[PDB]
Amino acid sequence: KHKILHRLLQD
Amino acid sequence: KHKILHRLLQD
Amino acid sequence: EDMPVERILEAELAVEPNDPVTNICQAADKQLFTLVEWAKRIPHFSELPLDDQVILLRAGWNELLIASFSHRSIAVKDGILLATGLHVHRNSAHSAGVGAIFDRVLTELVSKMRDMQMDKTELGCLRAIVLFNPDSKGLSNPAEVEALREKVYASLEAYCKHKYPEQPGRFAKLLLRLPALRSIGLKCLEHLFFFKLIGDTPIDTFLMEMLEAP
Amino acid sequence: EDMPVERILEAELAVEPNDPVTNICQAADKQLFTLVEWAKRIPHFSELPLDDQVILLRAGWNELLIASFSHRSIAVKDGILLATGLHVHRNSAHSAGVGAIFDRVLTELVSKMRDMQMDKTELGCLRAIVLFNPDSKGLSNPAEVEALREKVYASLEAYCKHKYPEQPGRFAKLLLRLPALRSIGLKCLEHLFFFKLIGDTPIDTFLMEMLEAP
Ligand SMILES: CC(=C/C=C/C(C)=C/C(=O)O)/C=C1\CCCc2ccc(C)cc21
Ligand SMILES: CC(=C/C=C/C(C)=C/C(=O)O)/C=C1\CCCc2ccc(C)cc21
Repeated sequence: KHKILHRLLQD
Repeated sequence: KHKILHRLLQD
Repeated sequence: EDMPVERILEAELAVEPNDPVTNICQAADKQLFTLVEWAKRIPHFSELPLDDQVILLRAGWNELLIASFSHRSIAVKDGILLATGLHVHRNSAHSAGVGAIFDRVLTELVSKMRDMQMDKTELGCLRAIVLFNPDSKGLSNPAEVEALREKVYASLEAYCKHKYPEQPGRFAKLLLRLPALRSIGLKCLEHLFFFKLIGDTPIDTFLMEMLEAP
Repeated sequence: EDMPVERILEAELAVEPNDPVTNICQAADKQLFTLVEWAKRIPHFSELPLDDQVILLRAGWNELLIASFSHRSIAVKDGILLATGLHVHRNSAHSAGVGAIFDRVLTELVSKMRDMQMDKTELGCLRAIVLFNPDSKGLSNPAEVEALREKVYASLEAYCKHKYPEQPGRFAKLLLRLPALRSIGLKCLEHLFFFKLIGDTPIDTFLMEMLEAP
């Protein structure tokens, strides 16, 4: 869930 | 239109 | 200029000393008549042209009433107190299919009002700010409505900082509940239109008129 | 505590130097990536748990983006400027079937921002207040989000009265545009869901993700 958003926040 | 509301505001 | 919070408080004190949905709608119609009398007591409101008075009340009646029963429910455990004297408990609303919106009122409005101890003067001013909504469509003179709104929150801020000098952020905290009031008001209206569409849930004459066009 | 408007301004300056609907949606997806980078630059935002960061952005992305393109359009005549460099004129929106919501943005947001000369620092703070929405469902610690919001409007008020001492009601005027932003944001989302439902109007991956459940 919310794949894109999580990845961007993590980097 | 808006019969009730007008009457109440007028009195 | 000329918008004493004393007059606003008087307006508040003057207008208020099986299916929960039906009871809520019945309480709304009832309070719509009182809302008019309340507004008339708001400084300069009756000095606006009749057409603009109608536009402002039709634009904010739902938020105005939600603010009133929410503050009235500050003492209530998990529920709200209707102007009719009845209580609608959290579980009762849920069992009626309106649990989602009901919890938003308790969490975003009731609970917050109780946590900061919002007083009647503050309630009155916030409702007066909502009433004087300069964004209401059709206004013959939005500028005048804009000026009145500014006078209210100007008198509200003065009230605060003076009554609660220890809380410098109280004034902003009060106004920052308006976005939630706006959102909850829209949702409550959506439900009403659906209830009217379905046919169930009796809707009285004044409430029905407020659902009329525009 | 520790929420200087200088950091907020930097975040703003750092992230921004035939069918208008399709162009708008394309601009939204594009700006969603920039929104994340913007938020990361907001003091203490990245210090919150990942789950709460997701909840806050998913809860306010639409209002956050509407505030940005509205302020960016202050110079535009009767229309808005998209992050893609294109302009959507009032008539073009109307001819596309979105005239009603488009005019609300011009009248309630753009026009007002221009009339009071809202600056980038003020814009930033208002967006930071929206971002730190303590009412967002699922928050692991709504209290912490609440504290951060208060720090922002506390630094915002300080900025005002100091930068614009002649305008004592500026701080309240800024916050009183949030209710309109909340209402317009909800309507814009409604349109998006309808566009997705109809099938027409291409919707990119990030924008689509924001339309996903909850
Ligand atoms: C629009 C509205 C008006 C309420 C008026 C009342 C009940 C006033 C009063 O009793 O003081 C509220 C509705 C309208 C109908 C649906 C609804 C569901 C849940 C809740 C918490 C409220 C509502
Ligand atoms: C949700 C949303 C996001 C906009 C993002 C943009 C366009 C950002 C940017 O370009 O800076 C706005 C929509 C979403 C789609 C419908 C719509 C119609 C009219 C207007 C004025 C706006 C909108």
